Amino acid sequence: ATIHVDGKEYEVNGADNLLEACLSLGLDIPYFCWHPALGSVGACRQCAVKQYQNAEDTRGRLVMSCMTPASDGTFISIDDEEAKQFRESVVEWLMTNHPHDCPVCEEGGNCHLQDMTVMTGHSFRRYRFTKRTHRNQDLGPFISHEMNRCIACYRCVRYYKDYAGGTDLGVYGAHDNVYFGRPEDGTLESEFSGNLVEICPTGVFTDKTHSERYNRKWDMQFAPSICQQCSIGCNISPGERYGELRRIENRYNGTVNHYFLCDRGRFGYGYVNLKDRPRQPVQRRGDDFITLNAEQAMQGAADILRQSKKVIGIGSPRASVESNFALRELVGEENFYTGIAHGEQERLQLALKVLREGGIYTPALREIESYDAVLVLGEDVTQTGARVALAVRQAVKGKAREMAAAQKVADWQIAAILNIGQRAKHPLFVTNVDDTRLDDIAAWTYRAPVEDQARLGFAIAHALDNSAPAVDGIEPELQSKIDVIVQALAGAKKPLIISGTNAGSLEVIQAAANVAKALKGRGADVGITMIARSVNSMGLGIMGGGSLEEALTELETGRADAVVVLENDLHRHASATRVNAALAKAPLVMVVDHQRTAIMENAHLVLSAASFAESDGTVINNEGRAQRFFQVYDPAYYDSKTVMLESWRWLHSLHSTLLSREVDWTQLDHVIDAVVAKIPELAGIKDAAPDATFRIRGQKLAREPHRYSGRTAMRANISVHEPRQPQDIDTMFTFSMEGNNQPTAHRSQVPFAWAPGWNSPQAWNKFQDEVGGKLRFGDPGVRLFETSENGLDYFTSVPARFQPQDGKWRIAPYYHLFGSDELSQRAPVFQSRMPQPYIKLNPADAAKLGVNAGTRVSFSYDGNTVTLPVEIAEGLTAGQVGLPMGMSGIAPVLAGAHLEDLKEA
Amino acid sequence: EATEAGLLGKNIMGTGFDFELFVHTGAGRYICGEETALINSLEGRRANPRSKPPFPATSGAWGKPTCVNNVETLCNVPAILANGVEWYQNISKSKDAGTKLMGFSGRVKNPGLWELPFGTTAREILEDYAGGMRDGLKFKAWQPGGA
Amino acid sequence: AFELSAAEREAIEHEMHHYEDPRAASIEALKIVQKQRGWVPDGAIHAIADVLGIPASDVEGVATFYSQIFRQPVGRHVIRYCDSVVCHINGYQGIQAALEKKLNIKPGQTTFDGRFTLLPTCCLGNCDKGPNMMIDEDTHAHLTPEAIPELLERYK
Ligand code: SF4
Ligand code: SF4
Ligand code: SF4
Ligand code: FES
Ligand code: FES
Ligand SMILES: [Ca+2]
Repeated sequence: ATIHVDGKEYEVNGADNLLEACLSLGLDIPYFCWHPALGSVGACRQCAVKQYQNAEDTRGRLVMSCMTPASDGTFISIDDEEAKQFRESVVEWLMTNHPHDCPVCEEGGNCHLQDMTVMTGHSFRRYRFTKRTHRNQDLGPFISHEMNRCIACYRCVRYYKDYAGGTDLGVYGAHDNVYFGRPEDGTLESEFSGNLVEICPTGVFTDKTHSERYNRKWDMQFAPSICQQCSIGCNISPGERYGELRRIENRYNGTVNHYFLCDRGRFGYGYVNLKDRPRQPVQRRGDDFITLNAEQAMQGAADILRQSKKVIGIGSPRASVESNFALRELVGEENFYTGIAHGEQERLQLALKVLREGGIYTPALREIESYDAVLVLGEDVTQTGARVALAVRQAVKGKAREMAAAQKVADWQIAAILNIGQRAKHPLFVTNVDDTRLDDIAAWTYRAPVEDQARLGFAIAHALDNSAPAVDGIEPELQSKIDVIVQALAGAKKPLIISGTNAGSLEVIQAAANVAKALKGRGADVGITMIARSVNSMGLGIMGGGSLEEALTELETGRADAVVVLENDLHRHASATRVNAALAKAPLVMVVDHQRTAIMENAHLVLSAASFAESDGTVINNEGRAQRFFQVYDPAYYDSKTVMLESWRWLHSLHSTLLSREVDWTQLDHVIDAVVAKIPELAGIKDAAPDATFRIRGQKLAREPHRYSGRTAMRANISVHEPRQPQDIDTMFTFSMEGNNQPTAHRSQVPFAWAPGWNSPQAWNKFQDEVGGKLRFGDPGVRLFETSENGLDYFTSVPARFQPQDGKWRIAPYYHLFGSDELSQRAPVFQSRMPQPYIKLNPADAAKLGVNAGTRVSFSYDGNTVTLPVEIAEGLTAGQVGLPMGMSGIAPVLAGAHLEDLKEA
Repeated sequence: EATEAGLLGKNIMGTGFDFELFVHTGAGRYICGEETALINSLEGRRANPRSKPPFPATSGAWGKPTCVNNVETLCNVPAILANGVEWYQNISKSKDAGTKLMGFSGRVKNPGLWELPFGTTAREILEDYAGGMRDGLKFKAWQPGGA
Repeated sequence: AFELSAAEREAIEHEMHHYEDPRAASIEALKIVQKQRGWVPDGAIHAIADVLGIPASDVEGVATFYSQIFRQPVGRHVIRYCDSVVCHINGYQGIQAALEKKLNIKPGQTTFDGRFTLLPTCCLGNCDKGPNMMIDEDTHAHLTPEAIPELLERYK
């Protein structure tokens, strides 16, 4: 369409809002209640402009930019007298009752209300009466809440109810005494409550974890990185101050993770600033530990490796592609073992085969929301990686969206869409062992063991296409439910099949592939996605290697006398006693890691590897795209004794000193050249971010804002003589303020969102070609996969029905969000949020055991009789006991494993 | 009584038109009187009004087409359909057709409520229908609609 | 510890029988709890949410939005005096002073024995009949400050 703003012609979209069309042109209209991902309401009246119909008009009408469609022939005006003074009156009405507590506010220089108060140009106060005050609420360990700062813009409840689907927060109040929160005091049980810090334009909902050890936004040294907590790989902006990581911000990327993070990735950054982390190369000699620098530690490690006869490199899914390849080059290629179990590696390889050889397009996180039906097989999506679950919520709301669009109403007014919808949902069929958080909006939920979920998928694939292998023994009511599922999926334009390796069985992945092939064979636009376990598990599968059990057999047999374990706990992927015995039998154990694990004891050398806040690396998504994360700070800037070098740097220098007896501190793009010249499947990772010699208009990119404070007194407590800024040869980023963070810069990766006059998280709209859409000049990361021309075959192996037995108990995975990751559970803030280690029993199983809820029972695994209190689960089945995977002492390998001796303690 | 008399139910006097009537007693907020907020309050939500032009005649209560009308409009319609349309246009020679329930209130001698045709001035109502005001009052102001 | 009586559940279910969406009966469920117990306690919000199926945040917002859904405990007789403009012209400050001198309280608070709770009301719809008030769903018009103690002695 063609509009005229300020007596000037512009060409904008026709079906979008006028506010987003004007913001996509770079013009400045203040707003409080409109969000690009939440639609438009009238909770404020801040976006007021003056509209004229004809080309020439005198009076016009004061309209809202977020309520006016950007149609052909509108002549609106922004900086006239009346609209500007009306917006000044609206910000005056917002400052009518606002507390005078800006310097003691967690927003401060990150506050949208300050930016829009300054932008409207209101400084003189004419209000002389009393203000409005409210009490406070305890909203858990993550969201600090205080109601005085609010302006009643209704964005929090709009996100939390319509978008996030949470059933906790809401509006309780009246004309002026309007309250936003919880009817009681308690933790917000939604997994997306951490996005309220950036959704709220005021300091009502703030980061409690950042409130403790707080610094302002301009003091934050930011970096563009990837969240390492699970496989969704949401683009994040970690920001540090005084040598510790302080705040993770949402980093905009229009392909994956546009506006919202999950709670785990938002609040699981407390492990990188732990005080028990390995910060020095520590080698134990005799019975006491000595501390070395990098040089003599590398020399000694290379001498012991030269004196050894065979080296085993045990990688990890938590490590980067560059670090795992550096290990793969340090040890021989024929002996390099992936740090996962045999069943886990089989599930990962089958998932990769489905991804890159099934011939079915795998959707990204943004385009999951555009699909017409969702079938989730055996995956706790809301608890493993919750961003796909949020996208599934949006895809469910897509039916109400399209039904509203059929009534010729606009798509940016979410109130009319939810008016027309009225609990009209796309078909969502979730299968899990127990109840999920998606059951509120699901068309159907199937509570069954993993084999029964796989058989349900096989029945769905057989009903969709007769070429699939048939499964017998289906009950007529279950057959009717299969008929309902397949007539919902056959009538869907773009069906979606979601699975994962966290189900604990190959047959669920096989059933998901069979259903996707059956949907593709009849001409549907089916997509399939698999949620992997760790952040770079799929990259480890692409690179490949032996399983952990093969390496343990090699260590126990004695064929290798030297083992190098890279960033792996080794207890989550195998049994603890066998791993401890194999590592004790090895004459040389080197552990390259950044976290104090249980294998550092009786380990001959410990290399202080760098975490994602202190290292550069490449991680591969669950979708299949390869993104890369950058360093946030130099660990040697403060406490210069520590080195904390990158894992790939450590292993490559070890390899170079093994060969030529010389230490080489190489560069990251050399390792990228190595991985694209050695592995043809990883040849595409040199397209996510460019070379380190990439300078737009001659200069680098800044980690920190232009108002970085205290540069001559930050390190003055130990030395007044200011040290040189840390020179970064690995990346295209300088560690200090003299870079470039201009929104109109030809780049794909942005450290942080800051524009002149836009100091809020709502400053990301200046970095996009259209606001709420894709990022300008492309998106970070490249796909690395193509849809295959010819798919796989139908998987004939249909599993049998799960028949319970009295002596043997089947372990059912649960995967709690705040407790199914080692890196998450090492954070001190998750301990008050994570539930206590429990076990789950059927009512019939609890009756046959004679125990009640809350009573300790003892179960024996690996010769250890460990005791846990029970919980009665209605959705669980007989013969199964439920366990939270990833716990302390409960490895995720046990998912699908058997259990014995369920006796009361 | 209407349900007992065969009306207001199923097949009303042998027509096949099915209609059911309910009474919803609100708890009481003045914003509930507006049609969109009345629709929002009828759905069991907070009585916030709705934006336009998604109209209640296209998408109102529960996404269905609705019409909200006042008591006096629905009290004037059956007289229209029982006595005729030309009779309804031939009761007052004014642009506003029909009768209205007018009346003065506030320190008046006879504050009441009378049905009068449109085009009737407030002065004659105040002096004859309201009977004038009480002793020692000078009538410094008035308001046509209530508050 | 709140629980719902059987008559409450039958009345609420019969009210949800009248509407397409069970959410539409939340206001009437709160009104039923108000008619039986006099006010809506904290557990009643969760009870209505569990019976209806809507979350407790919506029920709490509905209870805290409408004026005549009391969440604080009130007395056995809720005096609701008019605070609008027609009764202001007819005179409601005199009857307000009479109530404040009789009950020795302020509007919005209850008496010490729990006998009366004084509250202003937006309007009563009885504007032509002078100043108006409601006590326990009983309306009163043409009020005078002298007749307030006579009017207040017929309630338990
Ligand atoms: S708490 Fe924040 S997001 Fe919610 S209405 Fe108030 S200002 Fe808006
Ligand atoms: S929310 Fe913004 S305007 Fe309010 S006190 Fe905090 S910094 Fe100041
Ligand atoms: S969904 Fe996974 S990758 Fe995304 S923020 Fe959460 S833990 Fe991190
Ligand atoms: S942005 Fe709030 S009225 Fe448009
Ligand atoms: S103004 Fe008091 S009853 Fe209406
Ligand atoms: Ca670096």
